[PDB]
Amino acid sequence: EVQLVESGGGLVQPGGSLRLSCAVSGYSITSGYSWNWIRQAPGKGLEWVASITYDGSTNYNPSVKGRITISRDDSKNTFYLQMNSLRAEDTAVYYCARGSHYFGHWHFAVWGQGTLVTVSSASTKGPSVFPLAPSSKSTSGGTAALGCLVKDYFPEPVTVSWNSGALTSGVHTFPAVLQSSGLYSLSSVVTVPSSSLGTQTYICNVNHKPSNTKVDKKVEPK
Amino acid sequence: DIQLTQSPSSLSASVGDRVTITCRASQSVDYDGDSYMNWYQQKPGKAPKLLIYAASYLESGVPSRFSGSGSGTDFTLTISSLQPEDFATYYCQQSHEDPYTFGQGTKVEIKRTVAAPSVFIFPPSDEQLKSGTASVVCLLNNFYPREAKVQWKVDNALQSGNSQESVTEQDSKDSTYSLSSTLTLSKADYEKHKVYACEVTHQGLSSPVTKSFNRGEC
Repeated sequence: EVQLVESGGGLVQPGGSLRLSCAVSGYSITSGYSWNWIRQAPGKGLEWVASITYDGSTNYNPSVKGRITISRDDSKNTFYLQMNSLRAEDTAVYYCARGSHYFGHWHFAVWGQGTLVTVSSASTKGPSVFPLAPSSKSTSGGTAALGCLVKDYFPEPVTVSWNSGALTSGVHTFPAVLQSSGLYSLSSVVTVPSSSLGTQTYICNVNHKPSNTKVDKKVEPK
Repeated sequence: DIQLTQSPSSLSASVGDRVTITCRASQSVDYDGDSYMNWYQQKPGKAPKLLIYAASYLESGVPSRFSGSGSGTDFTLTISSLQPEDFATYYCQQSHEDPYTFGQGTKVEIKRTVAAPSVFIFPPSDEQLKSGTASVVCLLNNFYPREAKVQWKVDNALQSGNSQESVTEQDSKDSTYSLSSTLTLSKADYEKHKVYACEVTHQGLSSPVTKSFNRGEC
């Protein structure tokens, strides 16, 4: 099916510039009525910032216009968002989106997955990953809990998955908290049968792309 | 520009109940018979999903319990019978004029039956300890309603100011919440005591539940 895949996210200095790309597959970019960038900041709701029409015509939200450029590259089936003179206000998740040929055009049926842009003076920092060990023994040989603690990283986000994505049921991955150190910290847990603790291997998958850190941590009874 | 206002900003409803969300536009979004209002559903961690366009047309693939109505400056999204999967923030969006603008969003939560949390406590790992810091973690799993209380105690001394906690969004699998609390201490401080406990208060608990460990013994 049609898919939009974003790149270019991460940490940006105040005054610096960003370049995002949206790679389209399963569909010709030239067939879209329009392509769009839409961002989402906490308590800001969703904000359309730019569009490019099939004939090449561009348009911008005045709330950011002048320091923003939308463009396309037909031959790579990709389109781009370039912004400069960045401020803290510009910290947000940025979505790419496809407009419609019908019913007034400017509704968005197809969205990318979104990529986070963080505007900060701080430097990147990879996480430490620590085991949250199970039980000592089960209660009543019943349901056990185990997890991974992903501590001291910057900026957001980190992704966590268990057993390379083959374990989703009973998984909870909490929102990060910002510590007073200025670094984020997050834990991810999963609940499983305690009779499986001895026979099943459990590995958490931690990825912090801004610091290029990937870790696979096996968690087992101490 | 055209500013859109949704109401309410937040609601909670029993499974199966009818749910209606309102969107008011600062100016009419009507154009030659059509009404250019759109609705999106955004679930945690996902892109918004188009449900309705042109005020009343149900997007392909969207369940028929979703419907849209209205015209001019006033629009309504209706869920005939709220299902657990429908936990999300809902947005209206006008497509009559640029800049295209969204409402501030409406959070819909499912009010389920009372469920007590399962409680788990975790000592810091030896691995972490060598970095000079100790994190103690308390898990409250799969409960409803969201309100819960965590108290940290170290040799029966009530800990205040040295913990932070975090809550997941409502789980559509079963409309429950989970909660994580982390107690942070220096290595030196951690090694100075023996007994670490997590005491949990919640509506589905007739009296508080406590999980603990001894740093020494096990």
